[PDB]
Amino acid sequence: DPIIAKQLFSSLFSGILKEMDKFKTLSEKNNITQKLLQDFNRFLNTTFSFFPPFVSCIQDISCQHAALLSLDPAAVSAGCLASLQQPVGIRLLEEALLRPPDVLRWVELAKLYRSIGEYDVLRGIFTSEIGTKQITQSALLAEARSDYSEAAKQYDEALNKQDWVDGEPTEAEKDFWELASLDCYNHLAEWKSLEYCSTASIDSENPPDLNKIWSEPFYQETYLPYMIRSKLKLLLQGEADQSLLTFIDKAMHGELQKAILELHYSQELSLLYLLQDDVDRAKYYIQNGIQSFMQNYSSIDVLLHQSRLTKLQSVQALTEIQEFISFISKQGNLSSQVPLKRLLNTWTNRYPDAKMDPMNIWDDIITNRCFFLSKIEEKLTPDISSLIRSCKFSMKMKMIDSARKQNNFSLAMKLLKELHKESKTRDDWLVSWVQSYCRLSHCRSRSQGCSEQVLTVLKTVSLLDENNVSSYLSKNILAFRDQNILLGTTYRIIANALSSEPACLAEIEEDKARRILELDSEKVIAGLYQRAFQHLSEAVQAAEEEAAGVIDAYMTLADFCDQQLRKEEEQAYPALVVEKMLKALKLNSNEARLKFPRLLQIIERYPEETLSLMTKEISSVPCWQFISWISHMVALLDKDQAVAVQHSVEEITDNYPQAIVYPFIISSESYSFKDTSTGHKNKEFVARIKSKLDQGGVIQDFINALDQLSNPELLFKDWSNDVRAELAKTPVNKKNIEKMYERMYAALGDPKAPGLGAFRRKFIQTFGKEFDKHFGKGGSKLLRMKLSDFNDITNMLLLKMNKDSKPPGNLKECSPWMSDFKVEFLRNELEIPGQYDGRGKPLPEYHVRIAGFDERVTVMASLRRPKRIIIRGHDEREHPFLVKGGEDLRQDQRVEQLFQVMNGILAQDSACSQRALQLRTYSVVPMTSRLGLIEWLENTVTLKDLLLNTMSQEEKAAYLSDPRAPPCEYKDWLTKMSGKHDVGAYMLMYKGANRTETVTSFRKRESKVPADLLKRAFVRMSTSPEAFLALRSHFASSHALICISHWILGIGDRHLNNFMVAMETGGVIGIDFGHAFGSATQFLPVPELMPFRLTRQFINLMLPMKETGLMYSIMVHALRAFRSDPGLLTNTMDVFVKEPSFDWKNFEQKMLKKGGSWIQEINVAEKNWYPRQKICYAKRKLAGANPAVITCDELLLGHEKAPAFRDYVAVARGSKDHNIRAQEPESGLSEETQVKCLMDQATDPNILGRTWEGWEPWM
Repeated sequence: DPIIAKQLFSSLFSGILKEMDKFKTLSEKNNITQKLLQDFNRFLNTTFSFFPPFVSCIQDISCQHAALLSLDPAAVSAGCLASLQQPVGIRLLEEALLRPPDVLRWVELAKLYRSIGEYDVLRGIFTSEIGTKQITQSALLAEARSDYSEAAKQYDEALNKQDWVDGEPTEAEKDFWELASLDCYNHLAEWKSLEYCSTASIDSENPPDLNKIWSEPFYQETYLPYMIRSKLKLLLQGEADQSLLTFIDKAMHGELQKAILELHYSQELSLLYLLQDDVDRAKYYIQNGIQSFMQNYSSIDVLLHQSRLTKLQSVQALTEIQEFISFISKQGNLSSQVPLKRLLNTWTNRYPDAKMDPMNIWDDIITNRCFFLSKIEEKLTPDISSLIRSCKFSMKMKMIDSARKQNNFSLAMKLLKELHKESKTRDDWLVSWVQSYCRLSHCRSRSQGCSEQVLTVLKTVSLLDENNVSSYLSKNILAFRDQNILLGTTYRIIANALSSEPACLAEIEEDKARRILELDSEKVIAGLYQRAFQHLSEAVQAAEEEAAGVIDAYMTLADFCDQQLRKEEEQAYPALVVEKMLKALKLNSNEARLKFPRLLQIIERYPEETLSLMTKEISSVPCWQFISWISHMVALLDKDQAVAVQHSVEEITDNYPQAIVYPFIISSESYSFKDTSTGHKNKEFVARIKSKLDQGGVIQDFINALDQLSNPELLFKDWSNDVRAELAKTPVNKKNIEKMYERMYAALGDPKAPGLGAFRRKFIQTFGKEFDKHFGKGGSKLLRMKLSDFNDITNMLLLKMNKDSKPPGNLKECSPWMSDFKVEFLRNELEIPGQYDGRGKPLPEYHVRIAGFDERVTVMASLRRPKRIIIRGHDEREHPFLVKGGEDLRQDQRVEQLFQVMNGILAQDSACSQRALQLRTYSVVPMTSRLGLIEWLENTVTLKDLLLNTMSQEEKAAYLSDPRAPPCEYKDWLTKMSGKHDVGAYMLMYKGANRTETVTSFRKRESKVPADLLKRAFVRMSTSPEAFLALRSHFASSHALICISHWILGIGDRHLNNFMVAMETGGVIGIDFGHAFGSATQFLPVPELMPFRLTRQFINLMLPMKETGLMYSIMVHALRAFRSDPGLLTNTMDVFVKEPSFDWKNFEQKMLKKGGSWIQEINVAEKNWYPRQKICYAKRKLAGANPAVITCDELLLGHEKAPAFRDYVAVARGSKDHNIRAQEPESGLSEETQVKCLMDQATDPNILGRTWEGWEPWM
């Protein structure tokens, strides 16, 4: 076995070199390591058969020793690029670039990263702080998008330049320009500019190639593959030009020129000898190629994917060569065309996969097949001259349809202009031609600015409305649906283009303005919207004669009319949206399942008609597609338009009586119906479902038993604050105190009031048996007290009720209903919650039932002190859940539902699905008010505990027990800067230290922690350099995703225990959304001014690069996908304004008096003032806003009339000398500039030097 030989040799070598360091003192071992370094250089420079577990064998033992690290940047790259072992060479060069710029290694590392895609990391490489020119970054930007015709232009316009008055463009960068221009000419089909550029650098005046490539082994590893590839791919058609066969013949006389060919090529050789009309040598060469594929593919390592994919992507060309050899040899399949038709019918169904195979593979297979067909047309001499062209046309058009999807517009355009001379012969060819043209133009003009984006979609007008209907569009129906849905999008593009910069773009033309006018500054928009509406309506008037082919024709017209209505907000369109969306929701479609609050808002905003239209369409829909919006519908089951919701709530309550149970109790806690004729039907309907649910009370005892184990002090503080915020301000509210005292009367009253309604605790039977000598005075005077002045009498008893308590109950006998749960009868086993996640038929038989609880309940040491229970399933498996005492967990549910909408909109965007970006969520149920459950996560650990267990024993001891530690140094700095030990020092410190004091102390506090903690934690558990590059990249991508997604809905308090890392995949999980919109910079005493957490460890993980290559392009991609359609998240955000939670009402009174924002009307509560303001703030920062403008706006709304307020606005705005966020406009920003100033605000020592001490900004 080769692989265990590689692992045994690489273990034994390292073992001997690590054991020799006892004796053999320091003057001899230096010479030993120098000789070993020269031997390894000799191996890498003289090898010619790049065997993978030998090439990647010496680079694993060299990159671990400090003496062999300076090995050979020019041979390492050329070996790893050819043996496909690139994650070992990347780690070798990145360990060399640690420990004048090192432009050689900085160019070879870029050449290793460029070969496997990975254009994200190539932004933190090519800067001007390593002496590289600025023609490299501008040319890599045109290759990060598939635009290999401007980069191949401005590489040629940078090679032959002699001015260079900044320095000198060194020879390593010129080798990089030559290699990258070679690949950019390779990615197209220019087979003259790859031939001349490859045979015009070794000799002059028509080079012979005959021995010039075989000397000086740098001109052989680079200039030979492109020479033979360009010459062969030009040989496979056209004229003779006999100059490669003679080179092969005079090369094969040697030995090292004979075992370098036919070991690395074999396939170009087989094609070259098939070109010479002999099949016998090609048989030997293709058998050699098959054996070479097998011996190479069985040798590259196990956990090294995409090398296996790029090696497996050649088997179709190999076996098509073998099938042509086997077809042409026999005689029974060369007389009759019956085995020919089976070949032409099996060729047109064996394409490679579109969107997943690069265009060199498609070019290989298509040119091979046309060469084979041209040979078979002569060898099969006994209408047959048409059935091959009808195969070649439909083989090239699929290649075009895959070149369009990968943004190869410059490659697809020449294929269109070559497939045009013989397209007008028949009739069903032209429609596919013009539709490929029109889809190419619509895909191409998504990036141009204006006035040329108008011009290309104006050019694809005159051919879409050609004759084209000579019994074809009337007869066929797909060719009639597709031209209508294309001609709708053309006019939509024009009329949306002339509506941002209206006047000038209709003026910068000479005849195209008249051509647009034949289809004043408002007729040319309204008459084009009408022409869009006609061609989008025909696409469903003529497509109801037949899924996934009518869902697009529905949802196109639905989204166009919905955006037109949202533009009218600032005919029968609100009627036309609802039925065309519900007909596509009836068929299975996830893109219409998330557009439900748009319907439930258009019904509320347009109720004069279309409210009867929702009834007949919601009547016949399978009622498992609303289990996402059950909490969205049970809040509409209090107010008007409850019809067309009532039927679906009744159906779900009938046939799924476990999904809608728990969202019904929270809405039944507070309804307060009206007094009309409909207001009585609403009460009888809610009373019918209240009688129908709970099936005899198996749910209510579960909810009560999970209520009766929490600490009573939390509900005690709830009662105390609810009476203090209702009596001690003004006694005008009638019956409210005597109504809110009933819960205090029921629970924690006389010790039998819980004993008669529920089960007696083992802890309340000690608590209420002691708190009755203090409850006698309550039963005397506090029943009708109405004094409203004294609260110290409550203060002394709440301070005395925290001494003789024990919040551990120490077993599950503290709530003796689950310890004696003991199911024995079919009493509707109650199906452990948090299931029915969204879509599909739920299949409720596979769902886990509750069959008991454990005796070990534990307590988490947070503020509100939640508990954790271990509930056992019926199949004997534990489930950990987290019960919370008395907080309304509906904001957590709403933001996790928002995360579900977020990673539903991520998977539709094409650029993010290739990176596989998904937010990882978890389940939360608000059972009743002041009671919920949270799914505890297994196999994870907190980020702070990972960083606190990665250190050494001398590190944590001198980090926690040191007077100069960054914990104590920040406290001493705050004492010195202000004068006081408590809070208020944060107020006076803004009026204390200036800018150039905070930074100079922050670097001293920051450079006292170790700098390699995430790298140590990721190298302790990776076991391979091919896996380190996977784990660290996955960690960085997941953290970039949650950093950009915790800002749109503005989440604060991102401290060091809100991040969970999975110890089996290396990915970050964000939790604990207590502050969800801007409420850490608005209601906290000392504010927070950063948008997310990007501290020193997250940027020190990515050395020798920094956080501008990988943690930048992920944020650009995710935020561009969010700002693709901005309507979805703001439409989901209206459940806050429909049924507002208590957390948006306990501070609404605080903003009512001690706050700001008097520009808007404050007389209306929770319909226009609070949640409409949070929605308009998120809509502003989703339409493009400065991240320092939103912070000072939220700081003006909540922190005005402060002592240090202008200091707050001065800190969080910029400085115009260090910060890019001060040199930008306040609004109307762009995407990359917005994320640039966004990442500028996060890492700022003028911000991070002055924050709250528990956020820990130094680590």
